[PDB]
Amino acid sequence: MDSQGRKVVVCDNGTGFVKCGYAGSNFPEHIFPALVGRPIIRSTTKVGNIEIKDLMVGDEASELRSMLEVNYPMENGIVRNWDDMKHLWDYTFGPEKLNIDTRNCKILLTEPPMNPTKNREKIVEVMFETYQFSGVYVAIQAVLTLYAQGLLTGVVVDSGDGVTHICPVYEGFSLPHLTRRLDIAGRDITRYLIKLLLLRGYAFNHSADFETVRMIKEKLCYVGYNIEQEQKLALETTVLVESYTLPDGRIIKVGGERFEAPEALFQPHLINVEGVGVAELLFNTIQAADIDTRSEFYKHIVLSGGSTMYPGLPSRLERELKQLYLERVLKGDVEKLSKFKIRIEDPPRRKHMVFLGGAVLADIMKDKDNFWMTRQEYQEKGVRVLEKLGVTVR
Amino acid sequence: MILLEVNNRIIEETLALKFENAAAGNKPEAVEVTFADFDGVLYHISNPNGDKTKVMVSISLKFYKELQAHGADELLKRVYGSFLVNPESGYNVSLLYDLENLPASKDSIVHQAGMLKRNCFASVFEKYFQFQEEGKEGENRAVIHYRDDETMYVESKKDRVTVVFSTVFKDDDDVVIGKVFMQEFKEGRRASHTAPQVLFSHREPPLELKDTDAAVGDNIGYITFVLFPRHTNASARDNTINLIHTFRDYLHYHIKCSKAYIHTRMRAKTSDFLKVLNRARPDAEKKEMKTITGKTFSSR
Ligand SMILES: Nc1ncnc2c1ncn2[C@@H]1O[C@H](COP(=O)(O)OP(=O)(O)O)[C@@H](O)[C@H]1O
Ligand SMILES: [Mg+2]
Repeated sequence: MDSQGRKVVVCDNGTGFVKCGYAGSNFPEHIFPALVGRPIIRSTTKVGNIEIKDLMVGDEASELRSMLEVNYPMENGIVRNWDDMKHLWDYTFGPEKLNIDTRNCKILLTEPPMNPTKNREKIVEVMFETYQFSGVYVAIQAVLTLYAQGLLTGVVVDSGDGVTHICPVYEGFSLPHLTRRLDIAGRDITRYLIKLLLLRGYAFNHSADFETVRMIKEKLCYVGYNIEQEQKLALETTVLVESYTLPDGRIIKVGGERFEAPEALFQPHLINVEGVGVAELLFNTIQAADIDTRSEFYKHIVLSGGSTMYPGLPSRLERELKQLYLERVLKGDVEKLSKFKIRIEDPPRRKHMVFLGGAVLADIMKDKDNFWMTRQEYQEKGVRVLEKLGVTVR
Repeated sequence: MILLEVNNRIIEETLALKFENAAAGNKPEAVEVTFADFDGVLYHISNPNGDKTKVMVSISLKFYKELQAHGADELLKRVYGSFLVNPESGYNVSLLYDLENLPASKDSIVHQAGMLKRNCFASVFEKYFQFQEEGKEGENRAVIHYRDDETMYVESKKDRVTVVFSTVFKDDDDVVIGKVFMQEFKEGRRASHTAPQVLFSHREPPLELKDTDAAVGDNIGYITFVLFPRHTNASARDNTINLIHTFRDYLHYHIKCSKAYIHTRMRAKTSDFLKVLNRARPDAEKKEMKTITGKTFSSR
């Protein structure tokens, strides 16, 4: 809250999850999946006691998914469905969530980098015409991550549910020519896990079963460390088989899949994506920077996003980077490798770094009038008010 | 199936189909079917020079030279009549059926066309049956190269016919199981009061193979049948020829079914060991009753 009583809300609006709260807070006040469901009848499910409205949104639309057809309003960071997104935002600022009068509040929104501009333009238009907010700012995600960590230099590897992006920043100066954006994240990993499980005889073909497979990938799956050793474990031993109880009651068994579904981040060719993994992409991003910044970029690799919470992802990333550095910088001199100093900063609450950075930035800039895009500027200019941020649109 | 059969199924099927198509009055269609059989035999049913009215069935054997000897075509001629024609280039025997001059009862000629290999073998083999029936001692004794590394030494005397199989298997597992399957082959004469004298040897070759070029070695087994005039008479020589012809293939067949037999006993013992392991899993105190599918019970 600023000196005018106008609450300063911070809303992350992720492809796979909304994390909303107030400025200066230390934890997101509400974290709920971003999906909108509509009631349907199914010949295999029977419920007759829980009141199901004609439109469930967010948390209740996920816990009650057995009796709904759910769909995400976002995808790859690009809003595919605008009506469902407006419903999700009505629910976010509604009574059974953050309860605010949007006529007298400021909001801090985010957006991935290298995203179509019509998306941000329409989001600002919606925020100024539908909810009629008194102030809107659209910050960069890596900048917010470096705000939350408390740094001014580092290469943010932000891998959310919808999209992975690597953004380096040096001494506070953004290098926008090194921003890389790989389109593999939690959702593609979930789809790959669905494929692998279908190889075992389980069929998850409905809209609700996607959340079941998501909750499986979150509990069981993990990123391997020495993929040859993990394959030897999966092919020779039987210590990787683990059982999971679906909501209906069925018991499925997940084995080698545990380390094959999240491997599609380091070996994209498994899911028919022609490129390089997140480790090789990080190394190429670094080695594309000037010589005088590489040595500091190697020491401040900041992980963020939920999809980097796989057990053993920091260590595997570090091992991959060390191998790449040994082969392609030292050209094979093992003696010098012990001098190479990486530091993959994986904070414990790295699943909400963007929100914490937004909270810090809003707590800093709540009481200014040259930072926020004011509603009057919108009514006067239109979608040109975005030029305040540094993104030039006419 | 215990005993291997002597008639080929593809020949019978193809010729019966062609004869049904011709007898109904339909126009004949092209045919070009090449295939194989046991002992490296190669069949080819085709048309001579694109003539869709004639069907020529040719066969290439491994006893190439023994069938060209004088008198080795008496049985083939006798059984096939005018169907026997000159061999097709690259093959050894060739029948030629004209789809417009087919006699009635088309079942007999097809039943005798499916046994082309058996008849080529019995034609080069009844020579010694006759050499023994006519009461002549010291008649010609030869070595039929019925395979490429194994041989069948046939000899005809005044009172007997000796057949010595020199046999060897290709795979190591097959060799190890074949040693047993051939050692235990003299224990068969306890199943019938009239069975030819069978002798097995793998230490040294018999004294019949010391003037001849039958395959010998330290990895080969020798199985000697002594067919007496109660197994080679003019009434029970068909069965004898069938058995002496399909003996090696039958032994190979049953060697390869012995493994699929043993696998069942191994699965049984695996389950029996799993039941001994099961004593280590502590019995649960309460189990949730599920459905045929595996979902929660949904009721008491
Ligand atoms: N502990 C975990 N391990 C692996 N994957 C996870 C984990 N937690 C979340 N995810 C995946 O990442 C997504 C959540 O990440 P998040 O950063 O909240 O995405 P968003 O970009 O929507 O904010 C989920 O949809 C899920 O598929
Ligand atoms: Mg995010």
